[PDB]
Amino acid sequence: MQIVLTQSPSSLSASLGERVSLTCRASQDIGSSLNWLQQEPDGTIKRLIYATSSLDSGVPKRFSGSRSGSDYSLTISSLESEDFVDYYCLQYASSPWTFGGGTKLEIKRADAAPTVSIFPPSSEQLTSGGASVVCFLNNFYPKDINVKWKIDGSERQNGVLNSWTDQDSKDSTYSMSSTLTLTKDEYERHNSYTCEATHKTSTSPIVKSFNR
Amino acid sequence: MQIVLTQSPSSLSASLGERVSLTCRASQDIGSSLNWLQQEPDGTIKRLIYATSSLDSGVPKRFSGSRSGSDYSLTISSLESEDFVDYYCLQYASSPWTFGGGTKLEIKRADAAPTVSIFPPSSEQLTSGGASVVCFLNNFYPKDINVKWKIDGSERQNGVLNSWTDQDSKDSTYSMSSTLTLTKDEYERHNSYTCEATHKTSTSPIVKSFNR
Repeated sequence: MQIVLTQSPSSLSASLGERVSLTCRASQDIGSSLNWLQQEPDGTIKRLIYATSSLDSGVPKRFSGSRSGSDYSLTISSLESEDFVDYYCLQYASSPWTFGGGTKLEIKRADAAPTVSIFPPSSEQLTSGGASVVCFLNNFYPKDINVKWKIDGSERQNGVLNSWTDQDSKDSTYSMSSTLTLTKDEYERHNSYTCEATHKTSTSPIVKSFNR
Repeated sequence: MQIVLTQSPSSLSASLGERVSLTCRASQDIGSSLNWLQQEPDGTIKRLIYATSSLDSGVPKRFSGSRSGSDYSLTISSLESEDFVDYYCLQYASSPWTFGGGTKLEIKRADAAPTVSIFPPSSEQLTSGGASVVCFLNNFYPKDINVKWKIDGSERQNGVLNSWTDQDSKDSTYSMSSTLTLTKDEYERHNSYTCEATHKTSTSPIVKSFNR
């Protein structure tokens, strides 16, 4: 049986100067044999902490590692802007070596509803095969959101491409585009087009629509 | 001894059933103490190979690890669709443990020029926080692309967010949005807005504009 490391939380929202802890629970005893890794935006992975508690050379003092039973914690005493990256626990007590799911440090922000814009497809696009209806969802928080597409009241699930931004460095919000990619034929078959957005900040969905 | 692992190549394009090799050169002797990791797009990390040559339990036979002096190689004999992810070498011969820069496998395809679409901001958007001009660059390959913004012929450098999609599973292309955030005042000061793209597949830059 592979040792499973349950990493808490998956996403952690905090502010500059906050004290935060990442927890990593081992499914079987690994003793002191846990390392803490950091993955930078350039994709590079470093080891911060080894053997549960020990700081690697050059690692800032604000990083510290502890163990409470089968729960291993990385603690950052006072968060800095460089620290809002991905973190992984790694156990090397047993083969195979296994990693936690990871923890993304994210900047905590007041909840924001998305500004929703719906654009019908271009005349240039339309005369060639394709018809893409684009739905913009701008500057919402938190990241968790849902977009439905409706054609003449009826939900359409397929032919939909969703693209998210990372957290905005300026205002700490998320944006996303949903594209309902379609044929010229299909588009002119139906009349009414609606993307509806479901977010924490509204008990009922935000709807944007158009016809011909 | 603090050991540098030089990983080749940084990016690797190949097709289904192709044989590929990753190299990882150690700056100092690490003996057989090198592991090969796989990172899934969701950020999950597995160990495929340990102690240079050994396959971890359940790892497919098409993965193989070898060493030629201080050069350590991961070979995938016949690529499958699940295999087009990130790979890292990891040495544990010396403290601190160090990783290679990484290697992203992508699916090779014919070079594609982006289709450029420009969306002016909504009235709702324009009054409320950011007034966003959005420039879509669709179904281009390779992923590397550069997008400038011009306002009435003058280049705008700040208030621009550039966001990539992962490689499309259907057609192996990349898409990309460039968002020029602007003040309500700034926007209605000027009339002409232009995103201009530099890509391999165009000898000259790709231009989209609109006026008021």
